[PDB]
Amino acid sequence: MKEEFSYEILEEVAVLSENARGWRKELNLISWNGRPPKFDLREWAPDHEKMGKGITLTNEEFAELSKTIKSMLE
Amino acid sequence: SYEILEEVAVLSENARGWRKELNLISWNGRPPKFDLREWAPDHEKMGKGITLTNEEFAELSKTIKSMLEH
Repeated sequence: MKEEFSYEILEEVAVLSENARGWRKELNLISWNGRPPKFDLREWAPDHEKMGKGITLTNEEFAELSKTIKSMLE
Repeated sequence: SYEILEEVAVLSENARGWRKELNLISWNGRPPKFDLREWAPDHEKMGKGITLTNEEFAELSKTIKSMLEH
């Protein structure tokens, strides 16, 4: 509970923050239910037992986010 | 309630007009935060998205930095 999340999370890419209850805002690469993998930015309970609110990035959005973050860093 | 202080980038585009955008947003007049979210045309309506603190956005930029190489 949930070993389902463990299967869907393909790569844990970044932990952005953690709160006093152990929840973390995370960038992960995720396949929801066998769908094409996507980057996912979202709050997760301590052992990924439950997810909170967040957003998925299609690969086109993630490249645009990435081109932006790069040029916006020199 | 909220104010968009800068529109930093549009990541994606709807057929129905909606865009996924990275913006700087001040909530209730507090210092702005980066915000990744879906917006209807003209920002007429706010959709689903997520706010990032300064520390969260810094870690994200560093991570993305690595994935390039730096």
